[PDB]
Amino acid sequence: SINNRLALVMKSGKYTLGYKTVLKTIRSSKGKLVIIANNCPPLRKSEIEYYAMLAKVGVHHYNGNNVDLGTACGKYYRVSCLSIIDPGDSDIIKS
RNA sequence: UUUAACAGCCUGCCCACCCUGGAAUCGGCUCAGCCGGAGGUAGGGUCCAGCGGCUGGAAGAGCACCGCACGUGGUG
Ligand SMILES: [K+]
Ligand SMILES: [Mg+2]
Ligand SMILES: [Mg+2]
Ligand SMILES: [Mg+2]
Repeated sequence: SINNRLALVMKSGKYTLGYKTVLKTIRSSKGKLVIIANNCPPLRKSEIEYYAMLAKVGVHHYNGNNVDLGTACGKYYRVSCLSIIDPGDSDIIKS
C-alpha cells in the first residue's frame, strides 16, 4: 500500500484535502498527484479525472473509502480526494 | 378607549440555498438532538412564512361622552 509513503507527505510535503481545494490546485497546476477514495461519488470521480487529464496530472485510485483515506492522512475526518503539491519524499516517482 | 377584505411598500422568523475562505490545541450548536475537507466556524448574500410592520381603504365609519332642538353640532 501507499500508507507509508502518504504518511511522509503529511509531515514533510504540501497537500490539500477535500474536493473544492483539489480542483483549485488542478486549475493552478500546483497539484502533482491526485488520490481518490473508492467510494467517491461516481460523478465527482469522473469530473476529477477529467480535470486531471486536462492538466496532465496523474491520478491514483486509493484502495479504500473516504474513511480509510482520511485515517491514512492522519486526520479524524473523511477525505474523498486529495492533491499532493510537494511530494516531500519519493511519492510521485513510485506510483 | 375600535380599525375589515383588498392594494402597494417594508420586514425576512425556523429552514433551505449561494459566494469568499480552508478547520486538531477540533470547533459550532439544541430543552432534546445534532452538524463539518461530501467544506465547519467566521464574513457577506439569496430565497421562503406571516393571522408581522407602515400607508392607502379610513374616519367621512363605529363607539363613548357633552350640547343644541325635539334633526343637528362639538370633544375623545
Ligand atoms: K378575502
Ligand atoms: Mg454562512
Ligand atoms: Mg390609515
Ligand atoms: Mg368620528
